[PDB]
Amino acid sequence: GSEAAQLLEAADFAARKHRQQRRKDPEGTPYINHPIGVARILTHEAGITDIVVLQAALLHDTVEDTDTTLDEVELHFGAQVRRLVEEVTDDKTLPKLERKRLQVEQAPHSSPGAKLVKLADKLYNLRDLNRCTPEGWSEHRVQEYFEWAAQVVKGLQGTNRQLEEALKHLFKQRGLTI
Amino acid sequence: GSEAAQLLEAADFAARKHRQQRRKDPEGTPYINHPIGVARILTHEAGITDIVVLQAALLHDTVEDTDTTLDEVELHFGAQVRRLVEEVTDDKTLPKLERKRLQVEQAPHSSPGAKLVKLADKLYNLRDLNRCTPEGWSEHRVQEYFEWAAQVVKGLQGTNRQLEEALKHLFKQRGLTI
Ligand SMILES: [Mn+2]
Ligand SMILES: [Mn+2]
Repeated sequence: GSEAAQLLEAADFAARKHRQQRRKDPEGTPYINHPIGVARILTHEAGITDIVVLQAALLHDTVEDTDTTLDEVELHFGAQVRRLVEEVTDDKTLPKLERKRLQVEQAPHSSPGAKLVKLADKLYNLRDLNRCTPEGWSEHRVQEYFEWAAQVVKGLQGTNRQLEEALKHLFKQRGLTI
Repeated sequence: GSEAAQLLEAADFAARKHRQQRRKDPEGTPYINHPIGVARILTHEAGITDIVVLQAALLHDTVEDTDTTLDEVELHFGAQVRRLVEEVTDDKTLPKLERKRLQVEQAPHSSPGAKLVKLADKLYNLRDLNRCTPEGWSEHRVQEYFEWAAQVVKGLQGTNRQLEEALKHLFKQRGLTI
């Protein structure tokens, strides 16, 4: 009913599903901080106000890494949100390398909404990598992540000038172009 | 900027400040889940849409338990929010028993916004206690909390029918009236 209630519903849902999950930083930061930050990037830097998109950002990793079904997502947020979540859900049954290939291949075919979420997700992760190296990650692994990230972003271009410029800038710092 | 951006700003701010904090439940759930749950109570059950009140709910424990100053809160959310946060910040320099006494005495003198946050905070904590006994907590300590909570809520009455009825019901189950 309310825009405020809608956002809190998604945040709460995500917080509960990710309650046992943590990031790979030395402090093992609560995972929920990530979805929240991704959504925030969209409102503050991308100027996104579409509630459907913001909810998908908050829930973008729920079906992927937690005990959540597509039906459950549609039940609480509608088919529009569920569909976006589908587009941003990696297939965890595939080898890591294969998943990376899929993201690159699927990038251009994503809906505008999914492209926004994918862009914000990448921006949050690159900034986080620049801020702190994940536990057990070599510098080569970080650079590798950026290289792969570039492959994906190139397919998401023409969606949001603010996010793309920010991403392009961070990529340039590591010798990567668009 | 926008209602969406405003909620996410508070959510993000609180998530970062509470990143190292955890609830007292067995699994040690990320503390951020509590403020998110309190604000959600306000939108979903109390029907609150006032962005200022919802932000205060999300930040209700920031100055109290984290490295956050009143000025920092005002800087990011304005004086209105900082004021509400002030009203809901317990003095951690006081012995626990004194803090409990303070909340009881202060209840009736709180502003409408502050009474809403206090009511939602209590409802979340009572439900949580009914759902799971905190680690190292005896059943008598659980009951003690309810008795104390009843004293505080009695002074917050006449603010929101939905929250007050819910609280009244939970209190009655444990032999406590209003
Ligand atoms: Mn993500
Ligand atoms: Mn609280």
